[PDB]
Amino acid sequence: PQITLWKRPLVTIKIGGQLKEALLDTGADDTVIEEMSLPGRWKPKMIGGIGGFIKVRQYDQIIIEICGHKAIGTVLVGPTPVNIIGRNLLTQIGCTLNF
Amino acid sequence: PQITLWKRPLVTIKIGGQLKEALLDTGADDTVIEEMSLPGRWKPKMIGGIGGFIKVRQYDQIIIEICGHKAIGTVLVGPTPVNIIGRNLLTQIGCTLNF
Ligand SMILES: CC(C)[C@H]1Cc2cc(F)ccc2S(=O)(=O)N(C[C@@H](O)[C@H](Cc2ccccc2)NC(=O)NC(C)(C)C)C1
Ligand SMILES: [Cl-]
Ligand SMILES: [Cl-]
Ligand SMILES: [Cl-]
Repeated sequence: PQITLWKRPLVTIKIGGQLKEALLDTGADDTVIEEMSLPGRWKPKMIGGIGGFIKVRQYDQIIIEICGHKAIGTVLVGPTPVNIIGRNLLTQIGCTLNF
Repeated sequence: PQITLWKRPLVTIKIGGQLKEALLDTGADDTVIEEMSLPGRWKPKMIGGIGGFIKVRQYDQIIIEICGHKAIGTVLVGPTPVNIIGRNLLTQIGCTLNF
């Protein structure tokens, strides 16, 4: 698909047996999701955005589905104001910027 | 161009006759640049991101070139960690997400 940028590029994702709305964010290095349970081991991490840093839990090797496209990667879980799909997963679905 | 996301989508921009590096950011509604001098009057604005908010100065109708593509629009100036080209200008240069 081709997604325009007149409004926020929000998509439905499937993660940890849940459906969530998330933002396709080329400015995010990492994928960051609001509080939820994920299986497996995790370690703490600090990530910095515009307003400073937040503490998140880092889960590795998590399968996500974005627009029928399956991918696997690290997912950070914490107090993000919006669920964000970052470059670590955008690359896996073959997402590019075009102009 | 077609830009992949294996690395940050950093491009050269020109604003006020000066070259700067900035991130093409589909997750940013607005364009935010680090402290610099711009002409005219400014209006107040708050930008909320991960970690909280920053207060910025809103300048309207500013000439800005992005990777050689000319745009004229709103530029926010403030204590952002990185120069960000948001959707307001990505639409002016005809940028889309594709997969
Ligand atoms: C709608 C919200 C999502 C957006 C809110 C937002 C809205 C705007 F109008 C302008 C900027 C921003 S932002 O910069 O706060 N940001 C865009 C993101 O792409 C940032 C850009 C960035 C990169 C590096 C340092 C500072 C900012 N990345 C970002 O937040 N990355 C992590 C991994 C922390 C999620 C989130
Ligand atoms: Cl990853
Ligand atoms: Cl590729
Ligand atoms: Cl604008």
